[PDB]
Amino acid sequence: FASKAEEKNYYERQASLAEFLTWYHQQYEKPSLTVDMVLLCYNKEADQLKVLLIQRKGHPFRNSWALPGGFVNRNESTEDSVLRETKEETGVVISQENIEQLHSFSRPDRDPRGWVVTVSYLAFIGEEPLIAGDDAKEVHWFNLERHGQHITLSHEDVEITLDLKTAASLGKDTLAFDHSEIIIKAFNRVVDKMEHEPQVLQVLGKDFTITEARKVFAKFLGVDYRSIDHSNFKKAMTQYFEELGERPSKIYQLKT
Amino acid sequence: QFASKAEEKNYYERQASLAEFLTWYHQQELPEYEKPSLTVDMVLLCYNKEADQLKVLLIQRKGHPFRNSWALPGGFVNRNESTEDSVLRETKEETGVVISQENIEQLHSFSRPDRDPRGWVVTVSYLAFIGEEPLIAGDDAKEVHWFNLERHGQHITLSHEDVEITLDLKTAASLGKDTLAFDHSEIIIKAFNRVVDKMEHEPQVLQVLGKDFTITEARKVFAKFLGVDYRSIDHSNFKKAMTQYFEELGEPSKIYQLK
Repeated sequence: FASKAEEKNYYERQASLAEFLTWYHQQYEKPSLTVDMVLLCYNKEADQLKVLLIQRKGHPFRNSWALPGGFVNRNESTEDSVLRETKEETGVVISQENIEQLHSFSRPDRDPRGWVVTVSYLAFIGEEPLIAGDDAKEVHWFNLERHGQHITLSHEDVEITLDLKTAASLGKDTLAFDHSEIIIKAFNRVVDKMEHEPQVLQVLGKDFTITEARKVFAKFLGVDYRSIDHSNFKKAMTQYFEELGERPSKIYQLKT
Repeated sequence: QFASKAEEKNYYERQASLAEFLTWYHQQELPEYEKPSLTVDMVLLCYNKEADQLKVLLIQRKGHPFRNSWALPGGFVNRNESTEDSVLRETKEETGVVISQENIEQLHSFSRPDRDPRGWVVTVSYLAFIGEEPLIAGDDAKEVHWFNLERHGQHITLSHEDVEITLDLKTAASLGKDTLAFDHSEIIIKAFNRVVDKMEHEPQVLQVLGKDFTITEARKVFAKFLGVDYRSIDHSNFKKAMTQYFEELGEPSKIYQLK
């Protein structure tokens, strides 16, 4: 060959596949590839919808809260990495039945250290898992609630407020990277899906009563659960449930 | 000054401003690890009214991997570009079609570790509903065509001339003469099922109808995705269930746009 491409043209257009791949491997820039997870649980005893956050110790975004997540390994899909990273983080075994790919975040400077693309996922964890204390990391299941077009993620005196329409983060307590966009994407995804695909009810664990399911919907709607008519709820939603069994209240499971 | 490597790095992470963090950070010898190539692929759907034909744009690849196979248009994202920017640039370079950001939606990212014979390659796919534009091949496309797309039960067929690609809507199994490059059969099935899943409560797909439409046209689009005769979708029940997403004006039947 007389130069660079060339060369490029012969291997792509005339050579055999094997011959192409050999030349290809012997030699565009590449991003770091990660996953981030909006892990949702429900605490039946507090009647609280919760989402996991970890404070960064830790420039960039020192003292901002971040979603859990991590690097995708070469031999796994991002779905595989979510199952692995969630187990590492929380100790809970989920399957892909428990996750939903949300959106890929790729603003070239989203991480100012270098080129990092993330594939974000919602995952429904069941009951709130315990965290054994560790001063090396600030990690809590934050209460999640909604008022009108805003959501609040709180833990003690930490209060994070997000606009569901703009993704704007409104208080002194902040989220890292583009995690506020990820979190509202996840919230709005559940809101727009749940009436006709209530996967979100897996936050109730292995079974649920209709009233429990109504409480979950109320949290995402930003209303008092007493204001959701129980009967019209039951009627609309029961085509998605399978009766398990049970003074004793009737229990259900999602069908699939 | 420092002392140890450990002391230096947490002074910059934990004490320094962001500013100095970031000035210090970019001058460091960063440990190396494997990274994927990042690509984008685009599912362009239109609808011909006279023909009652859903169509999907495919290109015939001129270079390896999958030389001469039909494929979605797509390509490598550059470091200084979001995937959104990149898919719009690749679609234009490869097909001649100009779409705006507001008119694409991200569909799904495919990351199966062996989906590309080049090695670790991850794709962010996109979906858009557009007119049946004139097409011009870019250099890497031997041909570019609007393929006829038809649903038959749980299968869809993409056809152009003697090319025939038939996909199973539940397994992405490929039953036809021709086989899509890469994992593009999975991507087309994902796009097709996403529209079926969304159109009843978010009818963005009616964009293929071009800014105004009757209830009969909307029914005909819905039936092409459902794989039924439009006449089996009651006009009066459809008018009532869907109007909430509609506008427009009149008229000796009514014209609507999406709102």
